Amino acid sequence: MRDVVSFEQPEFSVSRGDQVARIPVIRRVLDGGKSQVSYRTQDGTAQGNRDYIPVEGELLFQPGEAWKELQVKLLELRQVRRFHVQLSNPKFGAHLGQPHSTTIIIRDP
Repeated sequence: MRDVVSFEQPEFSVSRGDQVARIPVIRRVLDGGKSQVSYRTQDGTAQGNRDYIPVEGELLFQPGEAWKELQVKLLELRQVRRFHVQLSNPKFGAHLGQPHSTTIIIRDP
């Protein structure tokens, strides 16, 4: 498979006070053209509009682009809560690699 798009890791840890989670998405084995995938957040024990600001959209990789950083806003309130981000719907010849979903762990300062 070419143009393989994945999260870099199955888990990321962030502090609740950071204001944003910075989530890396990579594209590997470039064939030379554009790629697109969809992404979306999904609640776990962390909930949209309480713990973080939910977001969904498309990641359009132009030719040569090997990575993106998603920025999901975090909200302030030994607490630990989790939300998820999923990739779906590859287009323009793209494929999903592993891991295609990830978990963002929000911890206290």
